[PDB]
Amino acid sequence: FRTFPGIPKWRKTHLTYRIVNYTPDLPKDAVDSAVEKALKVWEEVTPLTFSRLYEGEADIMISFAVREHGDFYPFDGPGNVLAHAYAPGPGINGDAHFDDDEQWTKDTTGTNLFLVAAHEIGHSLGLFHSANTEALMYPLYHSLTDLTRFRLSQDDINGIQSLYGPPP
Ligand SMILES: [Ca+2]
Ligand SMILES: [Ca+2]
Ligand SMILES: [Ca+2]
Ligand SMILES: [Pt+2]
Ligand SMILES: [Zn+2]
Ligand SMILES: [Zn+2]
Repeated sequence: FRTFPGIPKWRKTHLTYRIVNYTPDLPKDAVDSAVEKALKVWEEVTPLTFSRLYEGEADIMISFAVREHGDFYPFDGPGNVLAHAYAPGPGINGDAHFDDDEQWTKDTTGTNLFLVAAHEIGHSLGLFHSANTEALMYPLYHSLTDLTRFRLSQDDINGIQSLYGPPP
């Protein structure tokens, strides 16, 4: 696994998130579920905990955007870059942006929202890309036969625990 340079990490264990807007691709329920599950994957193996905010500024602001959307890194239309997220810190740091020129799915027929969110949240928490191909943090989007037995790899667990420790 890899962390970001200087090992930027959150310096509190309780983090807030907010879902700023919703893709037309999916029911709102399936967006909330995918995000909740992606946060849970990391919560399970650390002492971090998350709560949703419906107004004000949360640590991890989550949104769907296309092309120019408010930062210096425009999205690129269908395929290729699916989403991007910033390392831990104030303001835009921590935030995760999802390219709505992708077709977001609950399953693996388009681009799976849970899997890409779990990966991007890994960045929001301080993990950079892994060299390990089995790792959630490996760069490459991997459709893969069966999301149902999804497991974070030991590599992902090792990286995130190197930052925040194991559950208490
Ligand atoms: Ca933020
Ligand atoms: Ca794209
Ligand atoms: Ca879309
Ligand atoms: Pt915000
Ligand atoms: Zn962005
Ligand atoms: Zn990545």
